[PDB]
Amino acid sequence: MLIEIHMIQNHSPANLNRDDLGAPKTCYFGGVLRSRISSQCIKRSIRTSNDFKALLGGVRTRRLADLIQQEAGETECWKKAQEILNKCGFKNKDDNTKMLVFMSKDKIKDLARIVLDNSLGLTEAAQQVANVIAQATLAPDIALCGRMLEPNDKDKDKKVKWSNTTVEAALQVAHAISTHIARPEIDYFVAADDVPGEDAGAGHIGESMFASACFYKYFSIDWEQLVKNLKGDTNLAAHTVGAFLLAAAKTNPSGKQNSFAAHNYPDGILVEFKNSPISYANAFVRPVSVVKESDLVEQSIGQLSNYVNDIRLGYYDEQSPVIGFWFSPNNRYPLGYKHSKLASRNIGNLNELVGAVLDYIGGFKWEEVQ
Amino acid sequence: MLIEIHMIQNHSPANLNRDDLGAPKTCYFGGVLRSRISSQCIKRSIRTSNDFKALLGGVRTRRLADLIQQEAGETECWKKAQEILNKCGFKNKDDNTKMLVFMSKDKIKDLARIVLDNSLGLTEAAQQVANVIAQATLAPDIALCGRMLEPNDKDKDKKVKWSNTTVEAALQVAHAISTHIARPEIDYFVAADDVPGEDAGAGHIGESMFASACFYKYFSIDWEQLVKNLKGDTNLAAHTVGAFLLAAAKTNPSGKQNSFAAHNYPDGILVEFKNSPISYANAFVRPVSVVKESDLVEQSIGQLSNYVNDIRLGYYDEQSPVIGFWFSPNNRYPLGYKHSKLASRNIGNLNELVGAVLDYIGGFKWEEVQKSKA
Amino acid sequence: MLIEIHMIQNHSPANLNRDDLGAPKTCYFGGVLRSRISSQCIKRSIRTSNDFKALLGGVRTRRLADLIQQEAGETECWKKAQEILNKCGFKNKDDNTKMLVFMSKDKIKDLARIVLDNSLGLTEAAQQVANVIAQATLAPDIALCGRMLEPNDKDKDKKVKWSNTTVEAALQVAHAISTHIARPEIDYFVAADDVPGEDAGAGHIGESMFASACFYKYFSIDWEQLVKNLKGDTNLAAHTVGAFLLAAAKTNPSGKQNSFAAHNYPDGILVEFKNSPISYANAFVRPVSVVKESDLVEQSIGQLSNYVNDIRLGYYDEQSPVIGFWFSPNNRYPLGYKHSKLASRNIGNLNELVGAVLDYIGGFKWEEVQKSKAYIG
Amino acid sequence: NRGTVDFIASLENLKEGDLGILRKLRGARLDEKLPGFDLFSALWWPLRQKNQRAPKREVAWLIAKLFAEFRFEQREGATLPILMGGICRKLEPKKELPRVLARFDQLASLDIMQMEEPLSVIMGILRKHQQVCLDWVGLTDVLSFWEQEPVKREWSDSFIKAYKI
Repeated sequence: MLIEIHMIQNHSPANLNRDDLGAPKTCYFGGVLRSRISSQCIKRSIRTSNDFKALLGGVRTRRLADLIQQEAGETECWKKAQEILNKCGFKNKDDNTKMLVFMSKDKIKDLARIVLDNSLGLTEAAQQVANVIAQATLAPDIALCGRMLEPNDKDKDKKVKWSNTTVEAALQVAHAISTHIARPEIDYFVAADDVPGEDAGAGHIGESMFASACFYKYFSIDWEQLVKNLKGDTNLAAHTVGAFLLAAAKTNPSGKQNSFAAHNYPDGILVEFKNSPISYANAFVRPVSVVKESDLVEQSIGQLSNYVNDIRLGYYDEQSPVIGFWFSPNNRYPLGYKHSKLASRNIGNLNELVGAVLDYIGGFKWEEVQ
Repeated sequence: MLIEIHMIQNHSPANLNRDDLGAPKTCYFGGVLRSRISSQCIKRSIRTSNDFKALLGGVRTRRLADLIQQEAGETECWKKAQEILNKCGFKNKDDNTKMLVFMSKDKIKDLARIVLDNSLGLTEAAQQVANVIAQATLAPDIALCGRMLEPNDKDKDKKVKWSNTTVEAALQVAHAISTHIARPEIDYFVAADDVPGEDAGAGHIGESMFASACFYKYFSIDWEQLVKNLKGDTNLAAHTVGAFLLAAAKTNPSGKQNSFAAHNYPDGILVEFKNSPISYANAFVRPVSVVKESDLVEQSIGQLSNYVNDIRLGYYDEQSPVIGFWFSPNNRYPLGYKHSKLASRNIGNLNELVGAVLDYIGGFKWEEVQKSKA
Repeated sequence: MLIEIHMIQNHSPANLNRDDLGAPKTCYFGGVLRSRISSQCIKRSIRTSNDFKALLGGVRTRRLADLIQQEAGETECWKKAQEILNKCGFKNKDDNTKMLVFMSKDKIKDLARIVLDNSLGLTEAAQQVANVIAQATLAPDIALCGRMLEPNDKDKDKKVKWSNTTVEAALQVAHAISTHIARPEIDYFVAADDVPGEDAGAGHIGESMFASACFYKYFSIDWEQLVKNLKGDTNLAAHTVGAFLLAAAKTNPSGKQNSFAAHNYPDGILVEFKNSPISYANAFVRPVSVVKESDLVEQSIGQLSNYVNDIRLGYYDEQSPVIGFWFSPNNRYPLGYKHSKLASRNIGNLNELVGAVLDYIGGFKWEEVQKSKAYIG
Repeated sequence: NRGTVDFIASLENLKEGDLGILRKLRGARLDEKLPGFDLFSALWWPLRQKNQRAPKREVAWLIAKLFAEFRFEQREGATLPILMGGICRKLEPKKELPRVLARFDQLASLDIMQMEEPLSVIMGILRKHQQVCLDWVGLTDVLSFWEQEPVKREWSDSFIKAYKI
């Protein structure tokens, strides 16, 4: 069984996700230009959020020896351990190691034992370190996301021993795209001097960019293969699903928030349970033009309801039932589609829907799983 | 008799097929640049789907000796298996072993017996292995997708002593091409170090590419050739066609979906029954230009309807093999608001379309042929 | 009288005709690179096709001994028949069987009656076999593609005399060249192991060259020579012309058609009746370059129509009239609407085109000549 | 030369996005697509305005496209005739060798515009035989001065010297 989350959000002028030059990220969908927030940005915003701080047990550290000497003390062991890291397949690249490692937060302490194994160093230390790196995955975020960790070549040619470090997936996130044609802007900024007497008359204006849009996000959690990655811990998996729902509902990317401050909350969440993943992003192939009578969010929810109903009465099977909820704050935005109610249970509160999903999952509650 | 399936499928921004550089696969068609998905990717996605699990009767493998070891339960023959594989003379250069074997898994068990008879001669064991591999063509996937087996003549002892391994494929799949001019884009990503190092400001800005398009996909199935490939087993052929039509409309390539999750569904499927293969890819020789009124998918389906009508009224014959069903989810996209009905049954459900397809094939029911597994 | 058939045909990404290296066949026309499809490929595809099955009355094989062994096959006729045909003159140069014979397959069983006697001998049997092979040419496909049979004078026994085994071909087929600059493309396939293994440099980065192009194809048929080659069977000649047009319209070469599926019908067919052959390939000397206001096929048709108008005003004499029909499916591509009226029977059906062509040819009917079929085995 | 060396170094400084931009444009001119023109201009124009003997626009465009599709590391002493001679002296001399020899000899009758595709064929043959190095600078100079006789004489002489080892 697959758990699917579809969100619709509206943002004040924000510039949430930025290019390498400084422009907001855009894309093309349906032949028109749309504002886009990348999947990795959304995943990292959820990963280091506040509600997900309880289950955070992994680091994407690029300087693992600094973390090694950051806990066990004895910073001189950097020049005892870093070269050891250069032997496990990290190539001794431009940084401490340009191969980012994804690893559970506890096993660094185990690597501290490798620090004090001066009698069993060289090849034994490298092989033991490789064993810890390969067998450090039991974390609610590394199980949620993936981990490739293909070591760089030109390593030791004697005893480079590696297990299957690849952990497949449990969560797929699509690039959030707007439901309308994007209109990027330039904020012409200038740097005003404090003391009179600049004596500089020229073009000192600057160019900083931003845009505002209504985004459609799409998550998908596989209920199996997440418990499998968590080694049968059904309660930890239930807590992961609940806290992921919380964080994805109440976290936004921290990109230029000190100057735009667009902490907006979603006005609709649709949670489904089905055996095959479907993405309703094809609803907004036609751009959502705004009429005078309605607003952007209501029209977006209307088109989403249209497409959801057409999918429901279309690719419909008898062995596989579909049950869906529908969240909106105080039922402000119902799943608008004439007199047809689509979801089986309209919900007007967030924690109530989290409890409803959790107790559908097989009898889990938001009290004892934390 | 030929069953032809024409699809129109709009995809969200993703990278479903890449080359060795990492760019999405493209092509030129009509003088402009289009996005493209290879037919090998579509065939593999259909063959390894979840609506095709009961009919997955064949394996394409390079480590076949390991599979024979796993099904044999004895280690020693596995070593001799490679020797027999060496005595099979598949390939011993370039890509090391190479020479993929495509054969049914049940006869894998038979293979084990030929390596469990150590009393037989090694040359005779290799000859029987080659023989039982040559007969290993009882699988719905091998029947549809054909078979290649041309080993190397540089490793043989008793001359060739082979058999006929060529199987004429009953399924033709075209490369999917976008209906409009492609707009390839680059996504600039920087990996973030969660530990504060206060460095790496210009930390190797990467360059990952992606695109979005409305593809047109084309499949053709030969009924008589499939029946001849399945030893005249019509129960398995109807089930294979139905499960193929189900799996082709609900499976997408798995390339880069954990970061570009684009699990979209087809917007319009046309299934025709005729004796000669036709391809409607010439509808989109002039690329679809988006107007402010309609969208991409509606214009694509309108152009497809226009070209299908032109072909039907242009190459009319006395056989009248125009029996075709048009599918759209709850009749969301009708086959053009310009002509009359050109499809015999405007179907709005998927399993009803599959049932109608089987009823035209032989009058069988969808719940009647599902009991024949592989 | 000559029947000229010109076709403009656009194709999907495909690899219909290759060479020894796998790249699609190309050529240089007008100074620039164009995609090419050989004449032998088109002729072979037409010969072995569904719409030409009722007239396929000839075989071009290197194993006539095995064919006659399958035909008669009593006890041992294969070895003796092979020896007889080897002493006939079919030289085994460099141990190759060689000397592809192209006789009509309806006479093959008659050859059995020459190889089913144990008292005939060797040289007399070889002479009789050569005599029955030489004067066996009544076939619609042989009358079109022609045949040359000149055995080398080393294995000949100097007692069997070879009569005339040369038939003038009544069909001229030009190579199909694209109407624009060729743009070859490379596909990088990688085979996948179904059973999971070690994903550490799986390799097998391949190279599959392919291209998509708008081709101009040109066929020509001589009516007098075809009738003479058939030995006065105007009914069978009319059936041959009609079924040749029907097959050449809806068929494609079978090269890599399981990986690609370029089963694309031609977007325009011109049929002209002249007294001298004329190729319109000089229309696309300047390559056709696409714009944003039109497509490739419409521009190709427009350029072809401009050149047809130029060769219809110039090089025109009333002493030899020219009559032509233009066919596009449901009139979707008119013949270059800047002067119009280039053809006279702009229509939108293939079978109506075949019928009108037959009525102009002899006042025949398509439903009448279908019972004049050749050896239908 | 120095404009050629700087041009090759700039071409190898590119990343996957710009290499894909150039790879999408094989078989096309320079005045057709704006992104390709912008990338090539921003890579080539400062070198032309600095060095007087920089490669011409057509030659530099051809080398850019060939590097895009057939990325080979720059090494000295790995010229095209030498590698073609090394490959050619491994096949039978009756059928395959005359075919490869004719493919190599077609280049002498072609100008610089109609030479992307035969060179692509030759480099595909090189890539099929596990080659990972090429001399881009020497090929660029040879293509820059091509219609002369001594350059073709040296080309064929290098081919003979590699073939008759």
